[PDB]
This record gives sequence, C-alpha cells and structure tokens, in this order.
Amino acid sequence: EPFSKKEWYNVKVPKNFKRRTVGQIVVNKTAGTRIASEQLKGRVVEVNLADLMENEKFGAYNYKFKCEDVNGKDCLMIFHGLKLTTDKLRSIVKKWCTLIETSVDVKTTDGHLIRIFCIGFTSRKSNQIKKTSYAKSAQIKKIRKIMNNLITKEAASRELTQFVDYLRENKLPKEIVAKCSKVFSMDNVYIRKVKILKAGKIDSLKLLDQHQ
Amino acid sequence: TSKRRNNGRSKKGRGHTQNVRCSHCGRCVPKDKAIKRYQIKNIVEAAAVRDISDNSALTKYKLPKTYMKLEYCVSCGIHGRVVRVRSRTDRRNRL
Amino acid sequence: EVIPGSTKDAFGVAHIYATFNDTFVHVTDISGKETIIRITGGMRVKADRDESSPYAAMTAAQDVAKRCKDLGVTSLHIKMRGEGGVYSKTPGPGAQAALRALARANMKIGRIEDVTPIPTDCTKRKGGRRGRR
RNA sequence: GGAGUAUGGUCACAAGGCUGAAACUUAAAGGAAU
RNA sequence: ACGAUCAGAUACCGUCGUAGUCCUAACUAUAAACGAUGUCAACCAAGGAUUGGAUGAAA
RNA sequence: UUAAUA
RNA sequence: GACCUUAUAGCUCAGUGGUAGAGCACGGGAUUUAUAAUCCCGGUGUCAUCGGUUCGAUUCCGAUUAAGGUCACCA
Repeated sequence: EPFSKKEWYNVKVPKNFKRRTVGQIVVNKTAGTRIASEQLKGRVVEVNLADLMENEKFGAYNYKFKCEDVNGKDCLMIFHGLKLTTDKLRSIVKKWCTLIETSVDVKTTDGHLIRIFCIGFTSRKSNQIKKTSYAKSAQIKKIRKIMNNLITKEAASRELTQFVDYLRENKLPKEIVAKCSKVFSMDNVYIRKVKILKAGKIDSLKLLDQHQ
Repeated sequence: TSKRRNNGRSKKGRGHTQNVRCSHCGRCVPKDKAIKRYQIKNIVEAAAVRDISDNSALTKYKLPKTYMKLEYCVSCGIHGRVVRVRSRTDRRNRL
Repeated sequence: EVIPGSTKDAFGVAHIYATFNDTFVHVTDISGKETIIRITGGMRVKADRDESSPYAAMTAAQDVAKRCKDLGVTSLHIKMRGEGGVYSKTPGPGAQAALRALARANMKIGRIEDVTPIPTDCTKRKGGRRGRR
C-alpha cells in the first residue's frame, strides 16, 4: 500500500483573509533521518482569491503561499505571490488599442523586496467614431512614468502584509485610471503579477503576529 | 499575370516583415501574408456544461473561456477550409 | 475500516494533459508535490493509435475517480492543458471526455483553468521553413 | 537556342563576382485573353 | 546514421545528429534585392477613410 | 496510406 | 607444389540417416483501356561424378573433377 505512510496536515493562511483553512497537504510519515515537519518547509500552495475572501468578485486572482513551520499538524503559511488567472489576462487584450506594460522593483517598509507588474489599455470614448485608438510614443512614456511612480508611492510606504490587502481594494487601479486620464483614455488597469525577489527577514513572533 | 493587386499581402509602405509559424504546417509565412483567425471558446463543450454545473463545489462560478490567435499558411488555410477559392469578380470583396 | 492515509472530505487538483498522441489524468494535493493517482490513456488500451481515443480518457478518468473517493478526495480543481510549447495549443480530443467522466463519477468540481504554456517568446519550431508535408 | 558558356582581363583566402563572344542549329519561341 | 512507405526511395513521414544557426573583428557583393514599373519637373475626373503637423469651432 | 507509363 | 574450404531449381542461397525449404525467375487466371506494380494458383531440384559404411546416403568415409583462400623464405 502506497498511502500507508502518508499524513495529512492542515493548511493555515494568515489572518488577513476571511477563510483561514484552505485545504490539506500530504506528506510521508517520519523516518530515520526524515522529519515531516522538516520536509514541509518549501511547499508552495496556490489558491484562488475567491476562496480566501469567500466572495466571487475576487475570482480572477490566484494567490500562492509557502510554509514556514509546522505548528502541530498545521502549516503556517506566508504570502508568496499573486498572479492573474490565465483566462482573465487573455480576456482583456483588445485588438485596436495600445497595450501599456510596466514593472517596478520596490522595497517595502518592513524589508521585503518585491516586483510588481502593471498592465493597461488605451480605451475608446463615448463619442469616438474612428475604429482605432492608438497613442503616440510620447504619450506611452508619459503614462508608463505615471503608473511607475504612482505604484511605487503606494507600495513603498506600507509593509508587505498591508500592501497586499490594499491590492484587494480597487483604489490603486482606480487612481491610476483617474491620473492617466489627463494624458489618454484608459479603461482596464490590472496588476497582473507580484513577485518576491528577495525574502526579507522574519521572526517567529512576527509570524505569530501574522497568524492570530 | 498579377492575380491580385496587393500580391496577396498586406504590406504597403515597408520592405520586410517578421515571420510567423503556421499553426498546422509549421511553415514560415510573413506576418502580413498569414491568414489570421481568432478563436474564443469555452473550456467545456456544450454537452458537458450541464454535467459540470450539476455537481460543483462553488456557489455560482462562471465557466471561463479560452482565447488564442491562429495563423495559417495559404496552403493550410485552403485545405483546412478556413478560406475558399472565390470567383474572379468576387475576389475583390473585402468584407 | 478506513483506508490507511485517507481522510474526510478534502480537495484535490487534476492535471488533465491531453495531447493528440496520448492523454494524462493526474491528481495531486493542493501543494502539487504529492500525487494521489496518475492514470494515462495508454494504460487502458492495447494498440498505440487508441491512446488518444475519448473512450480511453473516460476509462482512465473513472479509475482516477474511484481511487480518490476511497482515499478521501471528493472534490477536484481542473487544470486543462495541451502541448502548447511552440506547437498547437488546442487540447486533444480526450481532454473533454476525461473531464466529463470525472463529473459523471459524482465528483465536485471547483475552478476550471487552462494552463497550456503559452510562450512569451519561442525557440525555433520543428519542421523547417516549409513545415510538415 | 548555343549561353552568361569558351577565351582574354580584373577583383576574392575559396566558392565565386564584374566584363563577355563565336562556330553551329532552328520557323518559330513567347505575352494577354475566349 | 537509423525506422517506415514504395516495385525501388539515396525523398516526402518519424528519431538522433556534425557544419551552421548566436556575438565580436575581417571578407564575400549575390536574391522573384519586385511596385518585375529609373531619377527630377508641370497639368490632371468624383469620393470616403487613415498617419504627423498648422489653423477656427465645439470642454 | 499507396496511384508509375502510353 | 603443399595445406584449408565449397559444389543443391533457370540465378543467388538454406537445410540437411526415413518426405530438400527460401526468394528471384517461369506458366496460367484475376484487376487495368493496355503495360508495370498487385492478388490467386501451379510447375520446378540427377543435392558436382564414382566407389564403401550403409536397414536406408543428397548428408557419413575415401576417390576423380571443377571453384576459390593461404604459403612458397635465408642464401
């Protein structure tokens, strides 16, 4: 029997999310020089955002967590990244409009270094008659510099945990559209991916603060 | 001689365009000359949509679609019935 | 009594990778590093031309379903995928049959996703300038 | 047609490039359309 | 170089694979190098649309 | 899948 | 000259103490407008020539022919 040696552990995400348990992860039972709590130290769990918040207005976002310790059959997760769902990313790429992409490397207040990717699209207008809506090379650079600077101010001022919860609120995409609209007509602004280039230092007490 | 005024391409004010690969043959065709078609379909066929919706663990989850752009060479566009051979006077219609 | 290692109602994820020459039904845990049962379309056929048949897909899918219920996994997340490296990104015919088979085996389905790897930019494709002939 | 071939000249590490015939042979070769 | 197909297959199909494909320096100087349409200049029937400006109106 | 010639 | 080996259908080969198999070739029939290819069937071997062991030799043992391979050196 293959599963006779297998154990199931409960998965716990930080308190930032409405749902605290997301599922169960499997690991073999301990052996001579193989401790399961030692083996469950680099497991990355990917879960949708429509599950951690229990609302389906968050459905087009996938969140990833890594395990930092096994606290008695519980794997205490920390935020590892976020990425747009594949269907959503390809559903917002219209043909006759200009695509604006950017990426910023921001160091958070608590020490984490992350990379944030932003996407945007020149839009039509209410009274627009011509089919195409393109932007000159000057307007693209103006828009990119705005969304590059604006996303840095909102991300560098706050810690990683509170910045992620900020991303759930649509303030940043709404503010970018309301500040790039004086240069060109933008409609779709999304943060397609957030990485973690350098993992900042963490403490058990800080992790305990992160978990209840 | 010239069967088409535009020579079957879409290139007017330039001398060279990059290549793309036929989605069926793997042939190299220029970007303008390639037959470009877009496809937007659900990831579940019309028969199985009912079956998935019956036993689901989510409240009202909406089935996503798949989006991909297919590019065909002339030989594999005609053979695959993507495009047909038209009349001499009906070739000019661009709609 | 209970099968060793099994638990109560849990969640799994199915990696249905169906090409035009075979089909894979592979379920793992939420982490994805532990596989529960992996059955391919070639284990339920004799000749090599039927591994892509839709019949082999449901036969493999049902075997996956029966094992998972006996092991406690009752609901699945679907990750549909085809050989989309540089080749055709359209999943093979057996992809839909396997997914429908899992549904008809009384298995709750969560989120369905297409994870065919679309290159941001590609290496050279097999075949040459003039391609398959 | 022979033929961008032979020879002569020149360039190139080389493949080759530039210039470039004649003998002989033949009532057609060819272009657009029905 | 193998394996198929075929009457044969040194090919089309499949697997492996050297030079090459990539960068630097120097040669080579040829393409259905095509708009098969030399360069400059004047006159020249009706349109609708588009790219970059200038100039009025409409925020 | 294979299909040469008068 | 001395050693070693071989000889089987019309051509290349297998196998060989109680009935010699493969192709290619050939004949007839079928498909085709006709040929080629394709399908069906059939006919083919003095097992190189003589002796002996042989129950019985094409096989085993000698001989006569042909056919090849190697050696034929120091002076």
